[PDB]
Amino acid sequence: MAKVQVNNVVVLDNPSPFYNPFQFEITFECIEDLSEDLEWKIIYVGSAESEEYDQVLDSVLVGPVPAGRHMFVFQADAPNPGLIPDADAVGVTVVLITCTYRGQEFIRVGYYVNNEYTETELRENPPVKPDFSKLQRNILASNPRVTRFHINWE
Amino acid sequence: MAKVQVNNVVVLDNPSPFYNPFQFEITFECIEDLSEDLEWKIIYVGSAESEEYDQVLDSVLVGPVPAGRHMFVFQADAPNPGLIPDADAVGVTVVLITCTYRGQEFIRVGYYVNNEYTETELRENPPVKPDFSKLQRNILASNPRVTRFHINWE
Amino acid sequence: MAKVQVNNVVVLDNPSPFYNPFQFEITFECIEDLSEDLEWKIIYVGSAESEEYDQVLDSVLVGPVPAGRHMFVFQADAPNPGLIPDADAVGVTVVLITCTYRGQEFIRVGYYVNNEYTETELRENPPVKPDFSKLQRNILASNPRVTRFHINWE
Amino acid sequence: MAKVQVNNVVVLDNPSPFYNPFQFEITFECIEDLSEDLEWKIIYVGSAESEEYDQVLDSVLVGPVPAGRHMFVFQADAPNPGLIPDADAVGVTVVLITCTYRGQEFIRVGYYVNNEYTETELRENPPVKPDFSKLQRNILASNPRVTRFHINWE
Amino acid sequence: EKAAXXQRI
Amino acid sequence: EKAAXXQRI
Amino acid sequence: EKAAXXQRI
Amino acid sequence: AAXXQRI
Repeated sequence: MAKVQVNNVVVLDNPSPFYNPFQFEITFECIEDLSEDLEWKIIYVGSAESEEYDQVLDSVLVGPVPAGRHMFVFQADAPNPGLIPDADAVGVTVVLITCTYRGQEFIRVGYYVNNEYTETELRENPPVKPDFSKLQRNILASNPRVTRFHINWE
Repeated sequence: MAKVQVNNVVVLDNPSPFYNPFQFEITFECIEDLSEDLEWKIIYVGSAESEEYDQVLDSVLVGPVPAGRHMFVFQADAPNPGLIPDADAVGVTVVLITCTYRGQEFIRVGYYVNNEYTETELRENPPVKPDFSKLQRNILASNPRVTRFHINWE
Repeated sequence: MAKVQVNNVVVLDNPSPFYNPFQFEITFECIEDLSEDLEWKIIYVGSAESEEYDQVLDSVLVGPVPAGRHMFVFQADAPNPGLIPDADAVGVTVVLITCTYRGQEFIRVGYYVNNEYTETELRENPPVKPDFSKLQRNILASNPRVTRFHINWE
Repeated sequence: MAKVQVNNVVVLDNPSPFYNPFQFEITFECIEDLSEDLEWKIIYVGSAESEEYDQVLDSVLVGPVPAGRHMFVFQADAPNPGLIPDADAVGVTVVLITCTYRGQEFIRVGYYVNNEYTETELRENPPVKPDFSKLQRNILASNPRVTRFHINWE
Repeated sequence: EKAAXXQRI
Repeated sequence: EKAAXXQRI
Repeated sequence: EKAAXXQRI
Repeated sequence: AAXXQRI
């Protein structure tokens, strides 16, 4: 039985400008006291055509973790647009929240993220090179994909 | 009577490298269900000589907030050293946690933060421009300064 | 060609307590000056099992409407819980925004609405009769269902 | 930027019998001529358990206030012991100095106040009801708590 | 595509 | 306590 | 000092 | 088609 169980994720401050940080409120239960910290990450998929464009937006070691219910508001800065292929900037991509224990990933929460212009002129005639200061990020919060993995908890 | 009462703040991962995210565990009581969100902020005072160097490290809207006891870990990334005046980087500065309701700030929790080198050579002969990768942040956690403000809750 | 074209609807104050008013920001284009008023409505589906429980939350005649881009926040009070069947209070229902010109409905924007308790104790042990002061409304804003109808614009 | 800045407060005639008036010397700077007076108050906290026992010891309207450095020796009579709960009389309580401009309080200076008997017999065997004629007031003058509030200076 | 990596999420 | 009203000052 | 902005906290 | 054809 997994020592940590994620019960809920709430997507905060959504929709928002592309440049605003991601914000998630995570609720989890610890079945027993952990001897090591929990490593939380937020990973942005810069390109659905290649994993080489993944950006680790944030990484945070949280501990010691006692038994019981816990809540955590995690913020990560927006991805660096200089690393995103222009063809992937406008449209749907993915953002992931992962948790790792002793080097082993035990949970992944994924969301589709829709990046679009809000001005009608820009939506119909998008600039040749994307203007990230005019893009609105809309996380599809009602459709999280939750995947759990079997790991050695000791 | 204030509808929200902060009862405790525990500073986590302290001391730590300057570049580690801030982690505060906050316990608060909601006397009655709130119709609007609570706005939590972490503000770093980059310079005690001028408010122009304040950095809002995290600003989040959370809710609806039901009546009862609540606890959460509020995480924010470290400040951008490119905005901190060199003369304020080594020594004591301030970090603040605030909460706002219907646009009105009702509580501010402040901590003195001592940023210092740990290597003996650097402590005695500090570099001309601060090296933030070698600074250790020590939040003075046993001495929080709590200030409450009267606001209109409705 | 429709003389009025709705370009965007943004759902505001979402999620929120069940008792908070609905707020939608609507952007529309009027291709030419209209001689009559536009009739905007917000209709709540109190029960997916019967149309007899529909509540017209707001019905407003706004005009004259000149040519050009228009944007407005359309607010309506929450539905009367005394008319909602208890079995329909927790779960998914629908809210609609319609626009009518000269007695002819030309557009309907529908959203699924998930109504659930905000506290974990109440979600797992719900009261025998729903407590609407403890329910949270979550409008599924990323999935609007837009239907347009052919009308005589004169 | 605040048009009035308090730079110093000196606590005079300290320690003293409980019945002696409070005496403070306040130094402040006026950045520019004020069109209205400053309202100074001395407030005694009769009970840290309830704000209902606060006593406004003095209130004074001082002006016109020209630009420059100013000094103010403010005296207020001791509180009415008939309004102080017995359990709060011996030990630590608080005294406050506030300044108001055009109905808006912009500064509050607080001090801890230790009220104790000086006779050995009374310290070891305190009377059932406090004897205010035997209490010595010792204001903790080296530890002022200064709170500033944002106001509209015109 | 349901079978393509739009299932990295 | 540091969290009780000995912060009326 | 106690009277300078080390009271931003 | 069941009447979620209101939306």
